[PDB]
Order: sequence, then structure tokens, then C-alpha cells
Amino acid sequence: NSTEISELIKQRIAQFNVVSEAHNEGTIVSVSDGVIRIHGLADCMQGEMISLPGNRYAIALN
Amino acid sequence: MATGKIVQVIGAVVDVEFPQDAVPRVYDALEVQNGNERLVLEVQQQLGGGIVRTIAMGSSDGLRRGLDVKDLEHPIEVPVGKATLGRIMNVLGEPVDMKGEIGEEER
Amino acid sequence: EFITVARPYAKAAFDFAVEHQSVERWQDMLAFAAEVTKNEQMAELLSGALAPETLAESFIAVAGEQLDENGQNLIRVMAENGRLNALPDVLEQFIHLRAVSEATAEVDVISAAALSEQQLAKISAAMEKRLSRKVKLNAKIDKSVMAGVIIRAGDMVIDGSVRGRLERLADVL
Repeated sequence: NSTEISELIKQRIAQFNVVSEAHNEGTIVSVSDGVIRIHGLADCMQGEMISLPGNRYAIALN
Repeated sequence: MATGKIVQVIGAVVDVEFPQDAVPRVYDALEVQNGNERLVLEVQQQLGGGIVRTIAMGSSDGLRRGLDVKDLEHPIEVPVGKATLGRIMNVLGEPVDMKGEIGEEER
Repeated sequence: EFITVARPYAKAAFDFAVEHQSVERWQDMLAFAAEVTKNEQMAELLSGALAPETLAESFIAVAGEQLDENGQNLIRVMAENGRLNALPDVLEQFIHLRAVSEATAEVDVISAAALSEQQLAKISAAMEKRLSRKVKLNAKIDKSVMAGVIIRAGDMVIDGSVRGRLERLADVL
């Protein structure tokens, strides 16, 4: 069952359409005192400029 | 309607959790019935999923977990203009001098 | 590492499975639940800041192999606390608690060359006196040792390798 298990997982995940971000994209998950935590951005690089809605920028530090 | 619920109370700090479609913004004002009375909370931080940390603008005693909380979708906003001359008001713009309603046009 | 936060859930699930005789079904249920946690697309979701009940209900959907009441209730309890990544360890500690309750052991025998299948019988018989448990050997071949045998049973080892003897003599001097 070891392999048909993984196949059934991939099948059912595609079915219920849980999905991962694009690599150049993410979503804000917290906001506080001037700092935001973003989830995703697999290809953000330290010091990069992230563009927010409303034509504003955030600087990736952590 | 009242979409939120209290999930913690620690002194003056109250945590409220909303459905993730309708999380209040920062500095928004919420409102809860603290017994036979009304209490407004000011959102300070959006932390985690649907949960929001706030400061109570009043005595925190008597708050249960699970009370229904309603979000006024705007910051704390106060009366302004000529109507306020000669009146005393608290931080929320409510009269504390017993002379009755303010009579303001604009907030 | 989730070794310490897995202990409560492992013990609770094992007690529950014992009462209802379904230990062998619970182990399969946990194996599958641990397998869905390793998936590339799900391990992304589990890291997000979704609300617990939403994460549980979107995780429950990916598993019809769970007995609908209790196997899902375990997932819900774990999701409340934010511990769904602990499943691959709840599984191993469940297996360990089972092996304890069924008084079974699994001892590795490491040798320079395979044994005669008459030697193995003697080793297993002797260990079943070293231990109260019914043993299951899994012999292996290693070229670093070059004579004798290593018997490793849990975290107790009995070392009779010539390699060990050499490097234990060198220190006497």
C-alpha cells in the first residue's frame, strides 16, 4: 500500500483542490505595530522589496 | 449582526476571534455588551488566523469568554464642531457632565 | 522535534484503541494520517495561519480512511492545539506502546557475514530470556566489524565484535 497510498493522497488533494502559492507571491497572515508576517514568497530574498496593495513596499528582513 | 466572539480576557487585554473573511482592521472599534452596559474595544494587533488582540476602553470586569462581539467598521470617532463647546467628554466623545446628548452634526 | 508533545496523544489513542479492541485498525488509521502530513501540498497548508477548525475540516476531507467518529476526533483535538505535524511521531510512540503491551521486541543483529540460520535461532532463544518479550530479528551485514556480532535491542547493546575488542584493548595501553 505504500505507493498507492501516496497516489491516493495526491489524487484526493487535487480533488479537494488544496493548492500552494506561486513562488513569487504570498499572503499577509499577521499585522502589528508596523511589521507584517507573510506566508509564501518561497523565492523572496533577504532585503528584497515586496509590493503591497495600494502601491507600497515592505522590506523582507526575516 | 455580531460576527465575533471573545476567546481570552487578561486584565484590560481582550482577544476576539472573527471568521477570516471579516477580520477587523487595526485601530477599528469593536463593541460588546458587558452585562447591562456597553463596552468598546480598540483593535491593536491582527495576530494569527482570525484572532485579534484589543484594549478595552472601560472596566474589563464582568467579561466572559464567548460573548458576542460586533465590529463597528471604523475607528473610534467623536463629535466635532460648535456643538462641543462648553461640554465635557470622555475619550469616546460621550458627555460626562449630565447635560444630555451633544447635538453634533458630524463625527 | 515533537517527541515530547506526542506522548499524551499517543497514550490517549492507545488507551482508546485498547478498550475497543481495534488497536490494529487504529494503527492503520494513524499510519495514513501521518502519510497525508508528508504531502507536498498539505505540509504547505499546515504551516499557514488557518483557523484550527478550518484546517481540520480541510484535512479531514483528504482522508476517508478514518473511522468517522473517533479517528477524526483525534485529528480535531490535535488541530485545536496546532500539533498536526506531530502525527509522524504519535505513530511511532503508538507502535512502541503496542509493542510494550504485546510484550514484543525487535533486536538488530549486525554481523560481518550472514549467520547460519542455526546461529540465529540460538541468539533469538537467548534474547527471549534476556527479555520477557517475543523477539523479531533483523540481521544486517557490516564490514567495519570483521568478526563477532553486535546485538542491539532497543538502547541496550551487547557487543562481541572483534572491532570493539581491538579498540577496547588499545585504550588499556
